[PDB]
Amino acid sequence: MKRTYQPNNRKRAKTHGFRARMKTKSGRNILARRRAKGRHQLTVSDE
Amino acid sequence: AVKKYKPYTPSRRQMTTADFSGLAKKRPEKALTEALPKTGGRNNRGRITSRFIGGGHKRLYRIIDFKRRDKSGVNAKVAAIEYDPNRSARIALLHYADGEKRYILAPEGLTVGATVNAGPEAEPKLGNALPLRFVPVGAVVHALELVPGKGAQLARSAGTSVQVQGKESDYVIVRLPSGELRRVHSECYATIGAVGNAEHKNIVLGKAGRSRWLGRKPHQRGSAMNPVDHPHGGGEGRTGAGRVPVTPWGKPTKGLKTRRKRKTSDRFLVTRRK
RNA sequence: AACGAUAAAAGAAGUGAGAAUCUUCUUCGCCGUAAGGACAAGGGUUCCUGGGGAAGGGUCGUCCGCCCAGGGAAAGUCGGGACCUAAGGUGAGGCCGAACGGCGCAGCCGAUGGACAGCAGGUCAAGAUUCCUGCACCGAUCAUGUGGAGUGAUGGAGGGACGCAUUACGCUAUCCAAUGCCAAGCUAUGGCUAUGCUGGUUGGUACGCUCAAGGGCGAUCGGGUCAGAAAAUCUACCGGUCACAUGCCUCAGACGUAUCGGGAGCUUCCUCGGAAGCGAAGUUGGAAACGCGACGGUGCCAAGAAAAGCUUCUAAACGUUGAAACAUGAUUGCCCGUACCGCAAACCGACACAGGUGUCCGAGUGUCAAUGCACUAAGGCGCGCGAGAGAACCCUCGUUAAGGAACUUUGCAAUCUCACCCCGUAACUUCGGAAGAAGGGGUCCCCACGCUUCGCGUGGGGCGCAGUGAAUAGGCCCAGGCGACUGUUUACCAAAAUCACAGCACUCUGCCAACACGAACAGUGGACGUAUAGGGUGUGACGCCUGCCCGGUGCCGGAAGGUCAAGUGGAGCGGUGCAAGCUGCGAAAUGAAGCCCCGGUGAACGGCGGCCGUAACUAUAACGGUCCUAAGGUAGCGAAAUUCCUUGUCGGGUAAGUUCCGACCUGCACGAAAGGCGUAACGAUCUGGGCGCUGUCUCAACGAGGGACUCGGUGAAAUU
RNA sequence: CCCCCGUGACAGGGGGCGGAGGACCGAACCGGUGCCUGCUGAAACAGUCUCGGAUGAGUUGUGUUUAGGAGUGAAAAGCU
RNA sequence: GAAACGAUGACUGAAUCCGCGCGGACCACCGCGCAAGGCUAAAUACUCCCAGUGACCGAUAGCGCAUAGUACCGUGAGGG
Ligand SMILES: [Mg+2]
Ligand SMILES: [Mg+2]
Ligand SMILES: [Mg+2]
Ligand SMILES: [Mg+2]
Ligand SMILES: [Mg+2]
Ligand SMILES: [Mg+2]
Ligand SMILES: [Mg+2]
Ligand SMILES: [Mg+2]
Ligand SMILES: [Mg+2]
Ligand SMILES: [Mg+2]
Ligand SMILES: [Mg+2]
Ligand SMILES: [Mg+2]
Ligand SMILES: [Mg+2]
Ligand SMILES: [Mg+2]
Ligand SMILES: [Mg+2]
Ligand SMILES: [Mg+2]
Ligand SMILES: [Mg+2]
Ligand SMILES: [Mg+2]
Ligand SMILES: [Mg+2]
Ligand SMILES: [Mg+2]
Ligand SMILES: [Mg+2]
Ligand SMILES: [Mg+2]
Ligand SMILES: [Mg+2]
Ligand SMILES: [Mg+2]
Ligand SMILES: [Mg+2]
Ligand SMILES: [Mg+2]
Ligand SMILES: [Mg+2]
Ligand SMILES: [Mg+2]
Ligand SMILES: [Mg+2]
Ligand SMILES: [Mg+2]
Ligand SMILES: [Mg+2]
Ligand SMILES: [Mg+2]
Ligand SMILES: [Mg+2]
Ligand SMILES: [Mg+2]
Ligand SMILES: [Mg+2]
Ligand SMILES: [Mg+2]
Ligand SMILES: [Mg+2]
Ligand SMILES: [Mg+2]
Ligand SMILES: [Mg+2]
Ligand SMILES: [Mg+2]
Ligand SMILES: [Mg+2]
Ligand SMILES: [Mg+2]
Ligand SMILES: [Mg+2]
Ligand SMILES: [Mg+2]
Ligand SMILES: [Mg+2]
Ligand SMILES: [Mg+2]
Ligand SMILES: [Mg+2]
Ligand SMILES: [Mg+2]
Ligand SMILES: [Mg+2]
Ligand SMILES: [Mg+2]
Ligand SMILES: [Mg+2]
Ligand SMILES: [Mg+2]
Ligand SMILES: [Mg+2]
Ligand SMILES: [Mg+2]
Ligand SMILES: [Mg+2]
Ligand SMILES: [Mg+2]
Repeated sequence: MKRTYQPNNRKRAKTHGFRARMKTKSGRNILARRRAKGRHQLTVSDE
Repeated sequence: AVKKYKPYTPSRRQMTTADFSGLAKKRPEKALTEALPKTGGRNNRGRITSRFIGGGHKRLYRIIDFKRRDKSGVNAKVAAIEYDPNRSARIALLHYADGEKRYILAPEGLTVGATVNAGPEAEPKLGNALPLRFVPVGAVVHALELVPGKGAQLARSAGTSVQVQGKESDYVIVRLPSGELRRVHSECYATIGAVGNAEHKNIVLGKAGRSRWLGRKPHQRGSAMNPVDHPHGGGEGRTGAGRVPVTPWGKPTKGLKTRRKRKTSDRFLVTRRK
């Protein structure tokens, strides 16, 4: 049957993207929080 | 008056349709058709607000002018009577010797090819746009505005009449289709006559579908819902309320007045609607 | 245990340390509106070449979608951008808000849409509307000529500009036929010796007085300021005028000619088999699109985007011996996308998983038609364990004496029925229907005759058990309950009598409407709607109807009075100081809405009921009916989806009937929009009965296939 | 719509023609009725057979909006 | 609470030297005080980073890491 994850480049970028995350204080707060954890993958646009 | 249908499908007996044989078969004016997108009854925060709206045929808007003061003095002729989807009334096209084309609500009787004149100096015949005071008493009229030049806000849906009870102060006593009596500034324009279509009240929808074609999503009985959903929800069967008839939000329906208690307009209402 | 669909394999040959698994050959089998082909989304080197073999592969591998290396992807014309706007997202100014922030006109972003110049071929081991060949096209800049006075925006107008169903005429893609044309060779096994057999049979471009259906069509003058902010040869009005049949215009496509390709194959060389060279024919007849002519015709109501490019007109402007416009020539041509998988082993499903994934293409024969069914072409594949056995038992199937629902909770299951033609067809009804009701017949081959052909009718003849000869392919009826109906629902135990529904009623709402989302005097929905509209509530086609009770409660209305908070008013009481004074508490009268109270209100919430007497041991099946709260059941219905007593009582059907039907009325505990009683029709609803048919059964057999068993290979699990 | 037949106060009725429909049989597609299989599955919901819808209240792609006492819901406390 | 005092949201709003504000209702007296105008280092907090030390740990310990926020899981936040 049709499963949850149904890949869509533009979806992913527009939703979990760097521009997206920067558009809001809470997403900015993710960015900083992640940087802090030392993630290789700051954000989806890093893939 | 209305088109009927032999019962060749079950939902085709009761069904009826309007009489279009008097509508000049024309596409609306390219210079007068606007784009009307729909709304689910959703507002700029995205929430359903107006409840049970959706679907239905695609609609273009046809710009109308109600305040005819733009073209007062000069007169036009009736070019045609076309169909408008967003109004109960049929509408009609105007060709001025002036050269401009306009759209005005189309009153009961008024035939194609007639001429019509807006502005204070105009006869009490069908279609003329007169200030209220210049209207002979007891006349039958519609398209009444509530402020001079603001535009017709009263008597617009099919087959509706306003009957001037008669002059007074600066103002004129007016009879509203609800049966309510109102005071209206005599400087306000109006247009002579009953509204038209008029047989509109008699058409029969017939099949669920028709509701949907008119963009009306099905309407949900509270009693079917659940406690969590709505006051009338719950119980172990078909149930009768178990409390006063009440809206989703809890305020009493059936009998509870709602018009705001302290309001400016009140000293212009001479008799309540009844 | 299992090795992931029961579509299927066999031999030879090669390779190799090793082969059931790799390679080649010959066959066999399976898909063929697909299991073939082409896009999109997604994936990311998985493509090609050469090598490799630890692990990955449910066995094995010498192989691979795995591992290593190197190659491979080419665009002015296809798609995106340098153009356009939709929903939506944004958004200086501007409107709101403890903060972060929420809105928000123009403008702007935003394809899933508008716009827009290139076709036919060839070929890498791997690219192709990109490269190569052949001939076109587009804008831009310049030069030479035709120049010889206009160019026309950031504003105007035209235009772009749009629905559903149905349908006439012409054509193409494309497929069929043939003693048309062309090419090849053969004679099989009894015959054929070609009139047999196999294969092929025109794509682009240009021109052409050839053919051509269909499709597009007003012109001009003048007037009116007031319309387009203004302007205006443009647009819209009004008026005048112009030979209706049409011509004016276009040419899908056809024919012809010429030319550029392609073309069955032929040849030659040769290196687990490719390289180059060459090249025949082009018919007549028929079918035919959802494609093209096309923005066609007709009918319908629910009434079917925007903006730019485009055409037209002025404003301003610079010009008016270089203005547009044209012709030829040269020049120029950005950015990203193109490999490969792409109904799947390469995407989503932890897997090389029986699932899921949007669009286009999708041949032939047979069949009323078809994207159905059978077989098949092209193409693709035999599903990455195998071999034997031929027990129980299990799954999926074939048939089954006599009987035929005796099975069972229930005909659950399985059978019977099955397409097309003709004949024929009930109660009942809203006159549409029920209806394919029911039921009966026909169906194949040859020949002649007739007719409108692919075909059919008629007659006669023929063969078999049987002629929709195989596959696709309704079992029917009688009678209840519920819901009118098509629809909808619990992803993953309920599809229904649930919900929705058209119709009906009550009520609110006069527009900054009620109502609703909101930090909010923002903004928004309602609605660019206006009481024939909008919200909320209940009922649920249709028909006949929809009774009694306003005491309690809730709503609408009333008002003498009793009322009631802050406050207004402080009579009066105390504190302190020697005192002017400062100061603690504080009574009347007055004082809003609201409650008390009066009336109204049921398609408002609701109510329409307690009960009187029996022979004997502190007691069971049965009883006829008077009637307290505001009232105490009008119709219709009743042992009911409602009945405790209960298998009520009678009748029906049955050999026998706790179920079903009808009637009865003693309704524990029906009843009128929480609708009452009916109702044709509709139902994967529920219930009872019948006909037919059957392994459901008496009662099980025989058969088949897939497991289970045996051998070689890989080898889990819950539990303990 | 075109011809034809009927006049008790009567719609009607026949023929041509037209091509309507929450019409019908049925594939794609959408759906899940019933039985069996499956139940350490081929699969964390399926398979074969059977069945419902199949011009509509239809199915579907893309872009986008709505959310946690909140959304959304032809209403199952379903779905998020 | 007998509720002083500061503090503002609403309404209202005086004296400037014999004047003003306090001293826990309130008055007298006795005491302390110069509101409505601004800046100010030092002692104090913390520890990403650096150095020294340790009756701290030595590979299941010690940071999650003898290094990695990687592999891996999740649409994501996030986990690891
Ligand atoms: Mg309703
Ligand atoms: Mg419910
Ligand atoms: Mg509640
Ligand atoms: Mg309730
Ligand atoms: Mg085994
Ligand atoms: Mg296998
Ligand atoms: Mg096998
Ligand atoms: Mg050898
Ligand atoms: Mg094999
Ligand atoms: Mg060989
Ligand atoms: Mg395929
Ligand atoms: Mg790529
Ligand atoms: Mg292996
Ligand atoms: Mg080797
Ligand atoms: Mg490969
Ligand atoms: Mg080129
Ligand atoms: Mg915004
Ligand atoms: Mg696009
Ligand atoms: Mg193009
Ligand atoms: Mg383009
Ligand atoms: Mg045709
Ligand atoms: Mg052809
Ligand atoms: Mg022949
Ligand atoms: Mg012979
Ligand atoms: Mg623009
Ligand atoms: Mg490719
Ligand atoms: Mg899985
Ligand atoms: Mg496999
Ligand atoms: Mg698969
Ligand atoms: Mg086809
Ligand atoms: Mg076929
Ligand atoms: Mg088939
Ligand atoms: Mg083949
Ligand atoms: Mg393949
Ligand atoms: Mg038998
Ligand atoms: Mg027998
Ligand atoms: Mg029986
Ligand atoms: Mg059955
Ligand atoms: Mg009949
Ligand atoms: Mg029959
Ligand atoms: Mg015989
Ligand atoms: Mg026979
Ligand atoms: Mg069958
Ligand atoms: Mg139903
Ligand atoms: Mg149904
Ligand atoms: Mg379920
Ligand atoms: Mg079910
Ligand atoms: Mg009062
Ligand atoms: Mg009996
Ligand atoms: Mg009975
Ligand atoms: Mg009912
Ligand atoms: Mg073994
Ligand atoms: Mg239908
Ligand atoms: Mg469903
Ligand atoms: Mg104070
Ligand atoms: Mg150790």
